[PDB]
Amino acid sequence: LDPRLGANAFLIIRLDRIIEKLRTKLDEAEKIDPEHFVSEIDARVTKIEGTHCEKRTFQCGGNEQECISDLLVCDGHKDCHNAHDEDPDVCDTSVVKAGNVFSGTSTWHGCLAREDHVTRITITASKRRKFFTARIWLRALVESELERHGENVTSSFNAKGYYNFASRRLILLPTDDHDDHLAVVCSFNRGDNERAECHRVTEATLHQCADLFVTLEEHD
Amino acid sequence: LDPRLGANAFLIIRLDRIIEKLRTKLDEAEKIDPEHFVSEIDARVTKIEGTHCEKRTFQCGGNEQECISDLLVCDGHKDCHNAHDEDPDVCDTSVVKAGNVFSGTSTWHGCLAREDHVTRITITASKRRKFFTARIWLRALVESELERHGENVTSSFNAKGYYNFASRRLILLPTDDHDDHLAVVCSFNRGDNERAECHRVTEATLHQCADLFVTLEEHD
Amino acid sequence: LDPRLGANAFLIIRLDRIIEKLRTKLDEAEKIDPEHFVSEIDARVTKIEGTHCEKRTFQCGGNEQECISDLLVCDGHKDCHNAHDEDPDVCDTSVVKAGNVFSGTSTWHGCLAREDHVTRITITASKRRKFFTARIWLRALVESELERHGENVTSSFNAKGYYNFASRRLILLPTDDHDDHLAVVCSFNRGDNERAECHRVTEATLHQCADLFVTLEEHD
Amino acid sequence: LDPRLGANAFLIIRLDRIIEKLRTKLDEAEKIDPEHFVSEIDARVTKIEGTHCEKRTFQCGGNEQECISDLLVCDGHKDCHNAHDEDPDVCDTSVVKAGNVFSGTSTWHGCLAREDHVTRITITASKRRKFFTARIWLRALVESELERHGENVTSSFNAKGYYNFASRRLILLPTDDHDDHLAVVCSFNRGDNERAECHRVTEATLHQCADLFVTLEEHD
Amino acid sequence: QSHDEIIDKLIERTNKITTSISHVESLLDDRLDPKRIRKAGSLRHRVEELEDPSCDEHEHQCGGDDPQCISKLFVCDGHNDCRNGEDEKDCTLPTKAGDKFIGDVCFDHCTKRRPEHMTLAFESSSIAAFFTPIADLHVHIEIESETDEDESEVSMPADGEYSFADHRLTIHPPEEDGLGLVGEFDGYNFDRFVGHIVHELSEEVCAEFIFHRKK
Amino acid sequence: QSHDEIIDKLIERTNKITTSISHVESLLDDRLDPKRIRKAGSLRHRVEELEDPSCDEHEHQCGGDDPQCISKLFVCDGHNDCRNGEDEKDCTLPTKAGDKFIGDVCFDHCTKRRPEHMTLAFESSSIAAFFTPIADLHVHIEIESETDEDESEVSMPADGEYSFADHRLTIHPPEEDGLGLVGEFDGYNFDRFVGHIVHELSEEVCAEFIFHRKK
Amino acid sequence: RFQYLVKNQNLHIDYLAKKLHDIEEEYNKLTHDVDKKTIRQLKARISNLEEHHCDEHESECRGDVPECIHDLLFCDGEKDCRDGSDEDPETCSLNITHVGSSYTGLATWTSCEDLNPDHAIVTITAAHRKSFFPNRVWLRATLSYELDEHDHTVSTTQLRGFYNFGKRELLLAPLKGQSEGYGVICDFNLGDDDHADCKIVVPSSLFVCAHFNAQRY
Amino acid sequence: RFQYLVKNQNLHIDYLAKKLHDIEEEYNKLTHDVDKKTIRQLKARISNLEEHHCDEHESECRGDVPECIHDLLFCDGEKDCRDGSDEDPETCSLNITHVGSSYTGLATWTSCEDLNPDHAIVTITAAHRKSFFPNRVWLRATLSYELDEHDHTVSTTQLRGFYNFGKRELLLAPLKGQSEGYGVICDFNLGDDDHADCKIVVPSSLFVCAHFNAQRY
Ligand SMILES: [Ca+2]
Ligand SMILES: [Ca+2]
Ligand SMILES: [Ca+2]
Ligand SMILES: [Ca+2]
Ligand SMILES: [Ca+2]
Ligand SMILES: [Ca+2]
Ligand SMILES: [Ca+2]
Ligand SMILES: [Ca+2]
Ligand SMILES: [Ca+2]
Ligand SMILES: [Ca+2]
Ligand SMILES: [Zn+2]
Ligand SMILES: [Zn+2]
Ligand SMILES: [Zn+2]
Ligand SMILES: [Zn+2]
Repeated sequence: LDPRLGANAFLIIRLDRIIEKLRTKLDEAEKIDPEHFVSEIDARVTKIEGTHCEKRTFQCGGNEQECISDLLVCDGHKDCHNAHDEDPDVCDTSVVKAGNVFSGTSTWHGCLAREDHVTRITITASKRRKFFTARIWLRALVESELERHGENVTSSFNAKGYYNFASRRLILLPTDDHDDHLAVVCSFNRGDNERAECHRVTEATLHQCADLFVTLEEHD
Repeated sequence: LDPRLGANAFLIIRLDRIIEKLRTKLDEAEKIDPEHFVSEIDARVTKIEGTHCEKRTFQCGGNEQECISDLLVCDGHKDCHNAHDEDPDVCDTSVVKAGNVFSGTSTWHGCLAREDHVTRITITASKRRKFFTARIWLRALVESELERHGENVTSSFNAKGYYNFASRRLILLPTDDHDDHLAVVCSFNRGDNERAECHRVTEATLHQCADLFVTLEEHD
Repeated sequence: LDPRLGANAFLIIRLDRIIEKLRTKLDEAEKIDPEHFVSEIDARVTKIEGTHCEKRTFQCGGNEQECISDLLVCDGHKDCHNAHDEDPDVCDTSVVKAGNVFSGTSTWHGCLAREDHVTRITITASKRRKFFTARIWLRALVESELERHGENVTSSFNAKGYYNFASRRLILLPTDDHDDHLAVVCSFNRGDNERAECHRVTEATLHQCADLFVTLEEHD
Repeated sequence: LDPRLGANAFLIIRLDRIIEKLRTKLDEAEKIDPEHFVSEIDARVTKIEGTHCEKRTFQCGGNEQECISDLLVCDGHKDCHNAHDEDPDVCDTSVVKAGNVFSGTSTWHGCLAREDHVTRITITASKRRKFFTARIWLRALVESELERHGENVTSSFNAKGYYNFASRRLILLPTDDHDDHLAVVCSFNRGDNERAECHRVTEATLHQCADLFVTLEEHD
Repeated sequence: QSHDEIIDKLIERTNKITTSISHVESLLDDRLDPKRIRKAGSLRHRVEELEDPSCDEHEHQCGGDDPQCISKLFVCDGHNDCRNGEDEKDCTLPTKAGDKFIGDVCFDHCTKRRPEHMTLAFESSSIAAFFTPIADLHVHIEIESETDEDESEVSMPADGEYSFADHRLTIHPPEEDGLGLVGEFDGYNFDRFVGHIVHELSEEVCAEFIFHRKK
Repeated sequence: QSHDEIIDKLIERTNKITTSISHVESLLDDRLDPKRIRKAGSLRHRVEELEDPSCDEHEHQCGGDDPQCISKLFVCDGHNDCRNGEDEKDCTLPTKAGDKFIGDVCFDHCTKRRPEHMTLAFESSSIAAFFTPIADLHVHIEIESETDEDESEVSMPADGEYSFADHRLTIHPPEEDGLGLVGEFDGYNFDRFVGHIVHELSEEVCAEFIFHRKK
Repeated sequence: RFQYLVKNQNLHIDYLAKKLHDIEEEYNKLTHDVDKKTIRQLKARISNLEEHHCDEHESECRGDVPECIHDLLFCDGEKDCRDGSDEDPETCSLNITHVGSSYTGLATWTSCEDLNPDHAIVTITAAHRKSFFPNRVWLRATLSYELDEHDHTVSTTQLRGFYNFGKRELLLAPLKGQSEGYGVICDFNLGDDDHADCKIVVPSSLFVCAHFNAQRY
Repeated sequence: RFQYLVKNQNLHIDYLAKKLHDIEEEYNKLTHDVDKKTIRQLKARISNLEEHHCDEHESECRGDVPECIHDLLFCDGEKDCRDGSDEDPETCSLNITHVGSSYTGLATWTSCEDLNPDHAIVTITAAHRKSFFPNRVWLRATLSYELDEHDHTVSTTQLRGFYNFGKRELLLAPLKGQSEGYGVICDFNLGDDDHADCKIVVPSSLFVCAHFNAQRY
């Protein structure tokens, strides 16, 4: 029956284009993530509401609310009633895994006559004292592709610092590079471990010289 | 290019019939097994040459030839210089695994006016004393589909006995079935665990009443 | 049946292109010879290991190792325990058969301001005293297509010398050509009789004036 | 050029039928042999002319005519001036090679009331004394498929005799078979070694009881 | 690169498999190689000869994994007498009209010529339509002798039969000297058989020749 | 038996040959098996390393049955400098962007972590259009350390080049401790290279790792 | 629009590839062919049970015709067998009598020493073949067998003797004057040049003191 | 009328068959592949000229990583090499120390006896491996070397010793109390288990009395 079978093909060829176009949609779908977006708003709002704990303290589960000193933030011993201060997701070492690279635009408004340029924070190394887990000590490389007299230049420096789970803060100070570089400071308050809000500051006053919103670079 | 591509098919359709016919050959090939046949001859001949060990003794590896009492045949302790008396393949419990069924024709020439009928030895159970491995004790069911006055009848009986690795002998005696049945005796001298040479005999003299060549029935 | 037979052709035409392309492969295959290459490495390495015999001596079979004076190298009388000093393959007269031609580039680094040119050693004649086989005496023609003041010139000369089986050395001295030509010296250490390593030298000191790697020219 | 080439075939197909029909002709041609026929006439006529030599003598080459006793017929020593009495073709042992079989119809006109039947002379063995070559001694089997009371019978007997080159006569006498069989006698006067003229006779008078023309049976 | 390079890729791949296919079809044919079968089966026979007789004196063994003895008078008779069928599936006559066999002597204590060779030509062969177990033959035994006092040639004719029962052709005595030939076939070969020359009456062996089919 | 059996005989024979054909095409492919080539050529190299240098310190050997030394600055430059052409026919960059190599330690007398492994990720690689003999690379040297007092991870980035001249990639010192990596390729392999960790200034070897391409 | 017929053709193929792999796979799960060196050993073992006409001091040609020629005639340079089998290399292989050759097995004594099955080792120490008398490869060897399986003492007697091409038998005896130990007879009628049926004898009467089936190495 | 197209098709084929045979023929007239046992010997010979870091009393793992572990640790049942190469069968093969094993070559003496190159034969007479100390395969062997190439006298000294898996070296010395003969060291670093670089030494100082490259059998 050459017709019903040779035509049942023009039917299949369709599914071929369909299945293909369908691939494109699954690609569009991965970009619009809900469970992620919602998290951005949660964090975005919690930032306004503000943890009900004093500076340098960790707020626990929205049900059994209670304050914990970040010296226990994530130390290995159940300190909160809900143990939220040891919940894996709070202490994902991956946020600042050695090799992670964060880029973004650094808009200056405080201590330098710089044109909106880009900064590239990249974690060099990361130790975690087995007898004091509450902190991830780390070294990193800060580069700044900015334009000066003439063409494209690169003002970079090596940094040392730490990551605090409690506040998801990453502090990077210059490795005594006597060239006077502004310590960078990032907070990963955005609902994920991919994006962070940073500022260049004076190690002393912590005065904010510039705003820098970084994003973790894709490895593909 | 409708021709070179639409014709490159009459080329593929060929491989389809080929690959299929090839399946049939792989089926014919499984029936003519060499490494198996050779083994049949080895055993067939060794049977003529005869183990150089006295009755009730186990001959070891053709290189470090030496005799061992079958009370050690396969007891768990290295008794032969080549340890051939513990070589896994010698003590494959599977030869007489419970559930194995052996059938074949029983030609009578000694103690019964029976017409060439078939016997069906099927292993019921099989214990193996953990403190005396040299023997597999077992129960089995012997059936004999033979024709008598009129139509097809079945003369069966329950048996108890043992399997001896050393001689690959399987002895099955009647479970005191006071109906006077001839104990069956099989030797798996054929190079494999599938076929065996049997004889019906009087438990006393072990005089041979009949010849019976069994084969393990396929489970498919 | 015009179809199954007229189509069984489009099947044969295939084998025609196949068989042809297959010819090309058999041509590629002749260029990549293994049993030959391996031999190159053997010799290449043995050259580093160095025969365990003093200069002017012949090393015998890797099993019954022993030294023989090259005055017996290949004299006709079994001198080594393994007789490897009479093994045909050691004394293949063909290495330096009259009419063989060897060409190659002569890079100079010692006694002449010559530009990398080519030399062409060609065996003129070859006698082998029936009462002293250990040596092939021979005459040959050495040509050197080199560029001088202006265009292509040719500096050639007639030579006389000998071939020693033991060391597979070919020594060619000038036939008293009072034009002062550097005696050439080749060793066929390469695992075959096709290629040889040569040097131009002063007949006195045997000091090496130049490196010359020759190859036997194909006769087709 | 599909036409001039696809038509140049209808031209070749012709040669195919031609070449084939030509095979049939080469078969017809082998049956009508001239150099053979002519020889039949020569011999046929020479038989009328009659050798110019007395009985028991051998006539030599038509050029140097001369008589030789058949005790030298073919003895190994040049006896005739033209040596025709040693000419290979005269003493072809093959005429009566062991294994040769001659059949033909035996018409009776002298010593038996037999219906025209067939006789089958077949040479059993053949010795040739190395110290007396002039004769081939031989044993043979004579069979006669004749019809008697009822159906087909076979009256056969073993014979012993000799072959004489000089006269190309083959004499076969009965091996004392006391059943009284007529000795057979054949002459190969026909220009070849294939056909012979025979007669059944009484060993005493050599009186002719029957005419028998035999032909060597083909071995295909 | 489109309707050109994507069409010659779905072709150079069709062959890249058509190879792997016939490659296996070869490895398979290698294990079914009939020449290997007989050669091995032949070996089996040699052994079957050393083992105690499988069946009585005048019975035919059907072999297989389940043996059955039937009368030799039943082998190749037209009736399926054996469960497995052996008695009827291998009934090919080896020495058939036209065929020639050359025998190489190796032990001769009786022949009149103590010859080096001995050709065996099969003239005719016919099987009785109602008794398939035996094929009757007519054979010429040729011989090339040569001494000092003479040089003889012989082609003695003799009757004989071939019994599919045991692949043994018996050639009745040619000469009235009570000497006959008895060659028993391998079972699987058929291009070589040991030929024993015996005294018909006694059945005494006194000459062995290895006969090869002259091909 | 006519237009049926004589047509299926000129077919079952077409295949009976199509087999013998591809059968050989196989035996041929077996001697051209590229995997065999490199594997053997690789062996050759090991030897070339034991032999006295074929060319001066800063020259490239073109090999073949007729050797020629040319400057390393000419290997893969775009100009045919060698008679045979070697200096230009093998210019494939092994460590190219995206590729990852895992090194197994086997002798470590200097690294700060004396690690068991050491991953080598190639971030970017670009060749200057006018100087083909050298390809510049950007690499991240990853390391998974773990002690009692802590557990560190590292991903130090470093610049480096690959010289087709001698298949040797030099990775400039990542940390300011004067320690750099120098891996020289087989010549024919490219899925495994010995990686020596050295003091750039001195060129002292103090750590050997066998790097395998993570595929 | 164009690949609509190709996208699947490559599939019909990607198909065959699998239906075949699932075959080549089911293939490997099948016993391979047996090394010719095995069949050889069978044809041997068997051929040894078959009846043989050659009378003592004679061995049969290796040809297709089982002709018997005297032992003193194998490998002497003159075609003595009908076909010349007594002179082809496969017969005159020195493979066995090669210097350093060593055969061992487990000696189980049945007549001349307490000793419980121990390892026997007959190894060839030197062997020459007189240019004019090839029939025999005169040689010297050593027979060693363990004494005390515990402290590993071991007896080592030196031997003299030859190797018979015909019988394919190694015949060694003690050198005469060294504690008068034992001799040894090894038959290599096992099919190849590496397996033999050795028996430690008493030189004097060749009476079997012990037997050990040996292998080479 | 019908075969007019077939009679030739079979010819076009009978053709290919020839154009192919004339190929398969030109094929055989080409050097075959080299036995892997050869390449192995090369990779060996070569690997022996290459530089090696393992200090005396240490041998390198057979793995892909040339790690060095102490000799006392090979084949002891515990994975000591990074990859376990010190414990894989290809390393702990007893193939060498098998009873009856015999290695011979042509001994050419350079320091302790008149003797002109003669045949040396070191053969294993017995060997056990203490259950709790696998690192060493203690053994006993015999060293025999021809004396007078003419009357065939031959020296046979008994030896004791072991085989080192690490160095892949056979180390034998005289039993102590038997004419104080020689010892022998054989390195099987030649690639396989059948070739070795033996040297007859003087037990006392392991000083090389003579050297002979040996093969097995
Ligand atoms: Ca805590
Ligand atoms: Ca036991
Ligand atoms: Ca010499
Ligand atoms: Ca005459
Ligand atoms: Ca039947
Ligand atoms: Ca260049
Ligand atoms: Ca001879
Ligand atoms: Ca005892
Ligand atoms: Ca270990
Ligand atoms: Ca000396
Ligand atoms: Zn900066
Ligand atoms: Zn019953
Ligand atoms: Zn010149
Ligand atoms: Zn008659």
